[PDB]
Amino acid sequence: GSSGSSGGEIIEGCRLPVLRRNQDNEDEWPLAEILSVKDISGRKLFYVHYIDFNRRLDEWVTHERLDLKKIQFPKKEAKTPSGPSSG
Repeated sequence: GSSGSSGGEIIEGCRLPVLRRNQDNEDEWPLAEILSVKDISGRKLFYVHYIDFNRRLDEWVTHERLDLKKIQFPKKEAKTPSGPSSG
């Protein structure tokens, strides 16, 4: 089963621009991929990893930075129906 939804639930793999103020201090929006989620009293935490010229960073972020409006969920398994028989 599956239906259309807007940023239903932030799962691991989701790719979205996680705000990040560089040195210059310019609200950036680099591509980041979800690694793990969390929750500390409503404060959901997500370990995103910037993907753009870099060795390795990986850092926890917040939803405010999570631009689901620019999310790019992963394409796990081919997306296709299949006449369900017997149910």
